[PDB]
Amino acid sequence: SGLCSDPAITYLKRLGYNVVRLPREGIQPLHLLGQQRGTVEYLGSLEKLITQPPSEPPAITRDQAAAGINGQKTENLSFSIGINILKSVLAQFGAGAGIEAQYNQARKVRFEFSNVLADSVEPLAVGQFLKMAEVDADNPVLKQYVLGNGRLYVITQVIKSNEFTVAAEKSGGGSIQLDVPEIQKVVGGKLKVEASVSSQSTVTYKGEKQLVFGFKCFEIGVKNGEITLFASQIAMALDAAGGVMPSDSALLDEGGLLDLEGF
Repeated sequence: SGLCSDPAITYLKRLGYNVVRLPREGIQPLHLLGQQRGTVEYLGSLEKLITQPPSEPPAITRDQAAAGINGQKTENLSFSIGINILKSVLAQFGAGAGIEAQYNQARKVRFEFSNVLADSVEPLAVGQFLKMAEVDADNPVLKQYVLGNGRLYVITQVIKSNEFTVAAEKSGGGSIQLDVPEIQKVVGGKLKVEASVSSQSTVTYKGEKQLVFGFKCFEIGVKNGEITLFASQIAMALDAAGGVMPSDSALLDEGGLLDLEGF
């Protein structure tokens, strides 16, 4: 935990998204998160709990444009903060190491979102699927979370992109000349590196994978005698709240960026 305040994070959390410290390809709707003693662990597929489905599963709608998130920018980040983000995002795209050496003149870097897509299930359909399941009485997820000391959440929506844009500045805001051919040689062929038509120092990195950088989830528990999906903040079942609002999804790291274990 800790405080990481940024306009881009604030916007995404207001939409209801957890924002992860480390964007990752493997984060999916209908996957489970286990929370115990602070730490959130990525558990994997909902079928670890629902070993025999009661019905067709909630359909996943894929690749919906998120035009409100597109164009969102972070603050102008001090190098120590911004370069660790750039390094780790490029690593997750499979880039070769060494991007920091190409940005050694940068005092500040700012990120811009583009090409953001959402994959989603309908939370109320997940809630129906959960409450109608016949879970085995000895199922390990049931016993450790639903009837145990952990807290379980199910992911209902992810936001992802295969690209991002970095603007860089020198001290005082001075323009910087970046060696784009060298940057390309550093990250390798799995990335396409291109400067902006209007700014030599603004560079877009495009990979071959979609990295999830935010997700919505809802807590699983027991109410009305059944396994229940809850609105966040009496504990209220999601299907009793009146629609599903941005504020109903659970934010697991309210102050900052969410760490995920299990990868």
